[PDB]
Amino acid sequence: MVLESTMVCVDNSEYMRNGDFLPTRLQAQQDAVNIVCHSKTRSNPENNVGLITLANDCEVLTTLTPDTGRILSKLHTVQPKGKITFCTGIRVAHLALKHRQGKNHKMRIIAFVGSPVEDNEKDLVKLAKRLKKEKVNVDIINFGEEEVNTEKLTAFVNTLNGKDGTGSHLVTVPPGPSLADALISSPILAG
Amino acid sequence: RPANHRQLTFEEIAKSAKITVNEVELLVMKALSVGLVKGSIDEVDKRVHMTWVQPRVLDLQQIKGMKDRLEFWCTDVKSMEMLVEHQAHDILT
Amino acid sequence: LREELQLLQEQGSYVGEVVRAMDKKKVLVKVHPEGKFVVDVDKNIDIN
Amino acid sequence: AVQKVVVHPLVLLSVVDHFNRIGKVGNQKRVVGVLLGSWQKKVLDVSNSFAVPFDEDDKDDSVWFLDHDYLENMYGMFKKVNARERIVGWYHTGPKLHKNDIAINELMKRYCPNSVLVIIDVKPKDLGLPTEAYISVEEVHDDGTPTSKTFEHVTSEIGAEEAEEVGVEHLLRDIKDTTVGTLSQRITNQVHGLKGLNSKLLDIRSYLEKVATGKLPINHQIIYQLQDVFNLLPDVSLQEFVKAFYLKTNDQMVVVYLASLIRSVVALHNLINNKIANRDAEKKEG
Amino acid sequence: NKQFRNKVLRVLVKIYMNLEKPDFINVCQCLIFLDDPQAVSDILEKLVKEDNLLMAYQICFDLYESASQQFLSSVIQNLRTDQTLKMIKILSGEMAIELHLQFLIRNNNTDLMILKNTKDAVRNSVCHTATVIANSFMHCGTTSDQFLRDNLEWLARATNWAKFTATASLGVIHKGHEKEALQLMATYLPKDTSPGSAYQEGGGLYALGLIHANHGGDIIDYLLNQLKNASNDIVRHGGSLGLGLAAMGTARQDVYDLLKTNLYQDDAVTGEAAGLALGLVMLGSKNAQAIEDMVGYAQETQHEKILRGLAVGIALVMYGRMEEADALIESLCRDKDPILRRSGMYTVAMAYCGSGNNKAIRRLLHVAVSDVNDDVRRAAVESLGFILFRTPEQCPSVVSLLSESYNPHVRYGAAMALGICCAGTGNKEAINLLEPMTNDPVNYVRQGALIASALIMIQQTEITCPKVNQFRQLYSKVINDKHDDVMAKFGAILAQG
Amino acid sequence: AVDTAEQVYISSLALLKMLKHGRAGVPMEVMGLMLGEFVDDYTVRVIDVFAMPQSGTGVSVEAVDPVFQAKMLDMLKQTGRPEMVVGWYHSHPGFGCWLSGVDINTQQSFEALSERAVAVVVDPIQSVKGKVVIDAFRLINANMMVLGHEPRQTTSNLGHLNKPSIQALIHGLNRHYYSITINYRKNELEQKMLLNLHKKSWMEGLTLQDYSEHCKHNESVVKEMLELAKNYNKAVEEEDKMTPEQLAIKNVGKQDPKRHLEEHVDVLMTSNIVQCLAAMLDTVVFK
Ligand SMILES: [Zn+2]
Repeated sequence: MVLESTMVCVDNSEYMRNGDFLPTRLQAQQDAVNIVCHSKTRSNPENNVGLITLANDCEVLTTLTPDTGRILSKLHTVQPKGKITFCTGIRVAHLALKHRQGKNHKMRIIAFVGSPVEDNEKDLVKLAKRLKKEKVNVDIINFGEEEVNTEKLTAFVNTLNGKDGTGSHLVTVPPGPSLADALISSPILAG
Repeated sequence: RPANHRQLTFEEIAKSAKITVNEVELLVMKALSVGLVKGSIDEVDKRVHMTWVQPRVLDLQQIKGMKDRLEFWCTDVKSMEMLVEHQAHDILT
Repeated sequence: LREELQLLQEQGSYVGEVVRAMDKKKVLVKVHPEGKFVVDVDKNIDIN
Repeated sequence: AVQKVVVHPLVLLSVVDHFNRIGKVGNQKRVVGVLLGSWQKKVLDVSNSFAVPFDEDDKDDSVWFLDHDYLENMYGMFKKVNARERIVGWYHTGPKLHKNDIAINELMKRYCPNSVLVIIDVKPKDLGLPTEAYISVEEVHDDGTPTSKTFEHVTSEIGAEEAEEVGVEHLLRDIKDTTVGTLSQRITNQVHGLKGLNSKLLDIRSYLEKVATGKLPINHQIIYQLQDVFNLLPDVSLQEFVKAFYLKTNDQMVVVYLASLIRSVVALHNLINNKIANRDAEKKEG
Repeated sequence: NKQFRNKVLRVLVKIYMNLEKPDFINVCQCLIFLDDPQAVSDILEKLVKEDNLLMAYQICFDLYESASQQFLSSVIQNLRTDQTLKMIKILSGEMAIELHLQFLIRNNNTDLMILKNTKDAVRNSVCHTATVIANSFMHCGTTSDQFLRDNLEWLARATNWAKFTATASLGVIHKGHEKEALQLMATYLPKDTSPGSAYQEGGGLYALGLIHANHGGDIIDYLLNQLKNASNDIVRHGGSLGLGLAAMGTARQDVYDLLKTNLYQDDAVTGEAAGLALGLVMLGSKNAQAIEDMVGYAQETQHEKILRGLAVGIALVMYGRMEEADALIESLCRDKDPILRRSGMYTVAMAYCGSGNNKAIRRLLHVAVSDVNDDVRRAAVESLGFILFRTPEQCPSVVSLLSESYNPHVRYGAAMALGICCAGTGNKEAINLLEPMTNDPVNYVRQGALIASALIMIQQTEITCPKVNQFRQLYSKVINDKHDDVMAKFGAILAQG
Repeated sequence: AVDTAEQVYISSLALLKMLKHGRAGVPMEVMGLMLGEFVDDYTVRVIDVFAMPQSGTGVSVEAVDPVFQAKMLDMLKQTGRPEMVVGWYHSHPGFGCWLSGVDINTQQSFEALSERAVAVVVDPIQSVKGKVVIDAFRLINANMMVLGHEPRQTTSNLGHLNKPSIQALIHGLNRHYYSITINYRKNELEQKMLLNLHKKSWMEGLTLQDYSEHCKHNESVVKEMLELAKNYNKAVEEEDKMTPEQLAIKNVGKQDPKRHLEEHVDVLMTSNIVQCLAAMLDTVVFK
């Protein structure tokens, strides 16, 4: 199977507590963690997946482990109130990826951005060239309400990698009512 | 005062505090109860012997003179102690 | 001192009484607090 | 709370040999591990420890993580083999703690009620007894600010018990032992004196440098009171300090009087007996 | 000091040239004292200009015998720029080897009975080198060896380094005989038949190096090619020793290079190999990059044998330097490395050899006092035999108590000091102090007492000192006595050699 | 097959875990394992030492837990250096640290798996300070009864290892077993700092505090022990003045001296602490 370590990032920003995604984004992104942890389980047994809180202070409560049980426990009562912070959210998972015992696993990060961010374009392009030097491939899936047809995030994924690098894909929520399972139905079949 | 020379007199307290000589007892001994000084009072000449002190503030150009009081302690110990083992450095080997 | 202080624990030491000697060079001696043993030369002092 | 800690040479080496572990691969940052303490009483003792791989980004200088599975099952390993050993905190090689080291203790406060972090030093240079000890405590402030944690310094001492004494006491093979009464006290007069000179010198150099550069502020949460404590005692005579002078002279009387007494006794015995056995050996042989 | 010494000496040989009666013993004294490369070329060019043949034969052999190899390289360099073949014969010293060979085969006096009494002992420990090195001494240069014929099962007992020493004695007894030494060993040649004894084939080139020491020939490159061929590092052990010992004192260049890329093969037992080899080729050269690379390779290496080989290596490069080497001696002695301190002990010994100056005994004897390591302290008290050998009489007096010390290491190295210093003398005082040494309870101090007591009695018969036969019977006694230690009895048969 | 003189390069961390794992089990004998790397036959190194948990079966070949070895080596894989296991060790705090019947019963298993597997024993009891103590053991091959049992070559470390000859019951194991040499490799910087670490005892705690604590007491209640020392003056020297007269009666030395020598000279060395540290007051009090 493919060798890599996937680090899932839940969105704890205060804008993620609304029930627009049925029944609530808390359970919606919980099912999103359910489908990414079960797919990586069906993908390779050697994949270890932790969680990271992006907004406010960034702390990983569950050390990187192949078992998602403790991750599912932290999905409940997470108290996702705070202001979204982007620039640190990728690097905090990058440090968790440098603590891996085995060096044969590729560095992989999946994050959810459900809130408008104040991150400047200079900061995301500095992280883009930094990830170019660090080879890390990040697959982001945009939830929630944000700038219509997100650009700085799309340009972030574009300028993140190149040639090929097969790759970083960005999935933005369509402007219409839908279930969270329908939003994650596309990435699970094809990245 | 640079002092100590921590023994004062009744004339110093009674003139500064402009209080009668009978109330300087209550005066200085209440400060003993406050805790700012532990000193004792010599009532023969009516002198007041202070002990220790209560540190409150201080000031600029005091960190400099503090380096003077320090560096003097530095060259004191350095000189004398380097003289001590200067004598016995031979016999050690 | 330390060497004899190292020698003497792992074994101890005692005093025997010879009740007989052997043609094989051994000697009949008692461990007095306990039952007897029979041991051999002991090449400095001979049997005779 | 925690007053003083006893740091054995075993835990210090357990950090430094791990500084060889990740030091051969380098590069930056510091060696961080989990500290195994032993609490018999208010005085804290340390016996064993274990180190965990740790990395800290600078970007993001506030990002830190440890491996909890390593802390969990190895604690299950060391508690198994030794039931007296438990984790009292963590440690790092410093040399000076960055502001991010607080949250590490705040994470492991679930393991131990009070986690004491021990800064250590892998390369001995200055000024004295190595490492350091900081206990996690909330002192708030006299300024009534929202409660913040500034770790209080815990005095650290080096000690051992039995076998840990055996190993190092044979491993010295360096300087005379002690020797009691001659070189011992006077070399300590050099070290404690001179290292006390450059201590306060460089520390008073920081006193003026912090006022010159670095404000705010550092003046004066404690500057005004601490510096006045320096101005507590100048402290010279007159008067009673003059009485202590010749009283101290009266104190040296007895001891030096006894010195002359030992001189007479040592000279009497040795000289008489030696000349006896000398003149006798010469007159009998010659 | 040598400052004004040679300046006073240089004019005295000139006033002997101005004197009516020429005398070659004074120019012989300056040849071995002033020791400058151009002067020997000047005096001998005056001999060729004088058309001198008969009486120059003396001073010419004193030049070969008593002068350094580079001194011979200097005089042949300026001379060659009958007598032309004569100077080649006298500087190569081949006639001295052939007459020495004929002297050893005709006049040989040996006793096989003692060799048989040590043979049939057949003790499995430490005896491997014992008998072969002892009979290789007494029989040196005979080429007649019957040893493998008379002792067989003892040699069949040989294993590991035993076959190294076994074929190494082949070169000790064949010492000299430069011509046929290569082809006469074809049966004992360093095979390399690969049932691997490979310390065997390493010791074979070691034997070829013992004969080819000092002067030499194309056999040096014959061992060099075999160092670049066959296996490793087993060849380098005695092979590189053969390469370095044959180039000893010749200041060979390429050997320093090809031994650097050979030094980088990263093994342990070969550490002493390249160390002694590089130290012998650079002897007296007091070079710079050689010691710099030897002290630069001692860090990343994990072996202590490369430290000891390079210890004697950087010690052997400096010989007779006196105060010139003290700049490095200060760094070697001040360092906390005991092996490097022992390196400075052999370095200060070879530099102060022949001189009784007290500047050496300052630090040499200081580290012989306050140091906590007995081995380097032993090598510290052994240098008394190297530096003070010109005045052996005072050593038994100053080292008198120093043989009473509690540790046997100081008593051992001091016994070796008194043995090698007074060896050239018939002094009975050293034999008197060595009498309690063989009575000491420790084993190897008795062993060193046996070797040193054989060093004081060298060539000296019973009429010299009464203890000759007393010690001779004491040697066969302790080796034929199984109750004695094998260590202490190793120096017995060694003393017989 | 080929046998040569062996040397064990040890790390100070190994010896620390040795005596630490042995001290925590006193009197009961514990069981550890040796960790390191095999470079060659004539040299060997132990770069790490870890301890095995104590079980109910006691010290036995079954006491080694396989799932503990799998998880430890996994914890060593996430550790900087995951070196392979080499051999075993067990402490013997209660006696002279000799191999028992179970020690060889696990030795044929450790020699089965691992080629060498050197057995090491350590005890705190023998010396409190100035001896290596510990021990060394290696099982000789019983299949070598054909050939000779007496290697090695380069007897240097061998003949020096045998001494003292280590008693009788220990060298009673010299049949079927043999010891191995141990040297301390530097690593001088850590050895020097850890040297000063225990020197904090007799020197001072911080190299400042303890003799500034000698500036704390500083004659203080230290004249009370001078009063007991001057009571030792009166006591010992009132019977010291009876000695030289008796020497004139018995004519003369009974060998002797009573010693009854030195002593209070050291009290006068504390008087050197009196004069020095009190002379510091002129520096302390003035500026
Ligand atoms: Zn056992």
